[PDB]
Amino acid sequence: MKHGIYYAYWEKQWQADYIPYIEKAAQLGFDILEIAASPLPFYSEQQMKDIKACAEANGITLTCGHGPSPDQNLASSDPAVRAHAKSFFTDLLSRLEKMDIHVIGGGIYSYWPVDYSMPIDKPGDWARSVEGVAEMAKVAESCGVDYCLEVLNRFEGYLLNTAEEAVQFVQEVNHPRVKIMLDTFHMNIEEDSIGGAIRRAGQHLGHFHTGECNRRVPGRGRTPWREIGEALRDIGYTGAVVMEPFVRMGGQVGSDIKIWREMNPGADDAQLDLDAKNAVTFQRYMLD
Amino acid sequence: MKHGIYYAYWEKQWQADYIPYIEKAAQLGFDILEIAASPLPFYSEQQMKDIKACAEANGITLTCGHGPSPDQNLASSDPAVRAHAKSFFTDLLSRLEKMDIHVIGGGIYSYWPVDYSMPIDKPGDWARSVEGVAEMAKVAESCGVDYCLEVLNRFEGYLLNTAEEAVQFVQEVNHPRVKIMLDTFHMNIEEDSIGGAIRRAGQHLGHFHTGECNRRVPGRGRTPWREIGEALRDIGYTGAVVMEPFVRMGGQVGSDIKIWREMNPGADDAQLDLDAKNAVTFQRYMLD
Ligand SMILES: [Mn+2]
Ligand SMILES: [Mn+2]
Repeated sequence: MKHGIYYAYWEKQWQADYIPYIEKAAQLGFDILEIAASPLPFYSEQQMKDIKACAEANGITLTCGHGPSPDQNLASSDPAVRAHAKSFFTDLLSRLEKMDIHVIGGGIYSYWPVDYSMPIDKPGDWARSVEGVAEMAKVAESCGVDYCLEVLNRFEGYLLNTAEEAVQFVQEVNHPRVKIMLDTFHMNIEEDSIGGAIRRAGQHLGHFHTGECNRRVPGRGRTPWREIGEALRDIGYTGAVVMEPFVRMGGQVGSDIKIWREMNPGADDAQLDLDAKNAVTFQRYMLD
Repeated sequence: MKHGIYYAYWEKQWQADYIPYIEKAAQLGFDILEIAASPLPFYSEQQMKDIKACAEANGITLTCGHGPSPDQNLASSDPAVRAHAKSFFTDLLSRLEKMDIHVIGGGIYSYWPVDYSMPIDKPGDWARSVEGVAEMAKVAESCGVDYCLEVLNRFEGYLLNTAEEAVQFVQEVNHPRVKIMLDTFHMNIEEDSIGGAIRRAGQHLGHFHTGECNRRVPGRGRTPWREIGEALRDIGYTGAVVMEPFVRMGGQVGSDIKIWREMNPGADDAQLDLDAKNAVTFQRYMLD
């Protein structure tokens, strides 16, 4: 396995130039830096080659996370949205190829954050989501990207909340590029069993997020790390393990992640960096 | 400790005729039925006497849960709302006294389910909330009612997410009727330590909700029951332990709780009964 970290660990806003964070992951000992997809549609052809070059220069592979906008909801009962959602993802995946990224994961069968001020039709949206993700699988294949559907706690998604639901979903999609993505934070809320969830996913497992129950760095929480590493080894998982910690109050990040308390009472960015350095040292040692 | 179940386990709305559930809780071995507050402002004087007499005839103790509407937000920056909230809780506490109910618990320092569309002002709402709760504490004292502030995960509340926060809040209030209420579902997300959260609440712990990580009945998940029974006994907790399992989709319970799958596929109410009877047997065994 390769071990990574989401960039938003350092940001207070959902937006940054990624090159500084590629360098930062290298100095702190990561193999992967995971980036958000939102700026990629607005990159120059040269801008994509800038980032691909710097990534390769540092020995770091890039992964991609994305929480779709409401305008990007492949499940929507509005035809015009489903058509645009397909527009966005088709263009996104080709730019992922140009940047030489082979993994995209998130609520990319729905939209994040969900708006529950609306009536929910899960069977209707489910069917539409499967059809639309099936179409996007063809594109993902042509660009060489694994299209990993993230299982989410009930407060952030409604279609895929358990690994069991994810299996039935990707089986109906029925395309090798559509894989399951699991997240220890989301798993900690919905799953009957953590090791059991990982084993249900099995060969369908294409991506893995790590984090503690309250989203601290791995090792500062009650996440069953020993059980997790046993289950990933049982299913021969060789993919990426990307820690997605959120410990900083304030900004749209602190507000979209619902951080309403300081998680590290007055600590400099040098404390966070060592916190990450220590966390990925612990992660490798628990899961490898 | 006395052991209870929330009525809404069997019900899809935040209210119902409670008298059959009094009798059902008795039949299934429970000491307590917890009931929703929403219909009680509309009960006749004879109704209140009838349900008090029914609970006594069945050896059932009644507790009350409430998630306040936006018009009952004691932290509100609108003085008209704060005033209606205080009128609402004053009248409710009197009706609880008429019904021989001595516990109210929930997000009764805020409103539930918090819409996060508005900009959240935590330092300001906190200060407003403490003031309103301290004023309700005096009403609580006169009606013989413990006012228990439920600590909630970030997705459902923002003022009180950890027991450490609840301690600071209730010490600011400084009134023995304003107590902390913990819940295994919400602790499972936010707390660094389950046992450490309980020991931290300590003498301030006034009410306790149980439920598995995904809100199954106790014993059908990963809740650290042994660690919880140890910490409750270490701190000398002698209040109620009320399980609040949510296993069915639909109505406003499904919607406020975000129940997006049927937890026990095709389970009749006789099955949910057996599950509750087995769960409270387990709960007494683990916690007493
Ligand atoms: Mn994630
Ligand atoms: Mn509760």
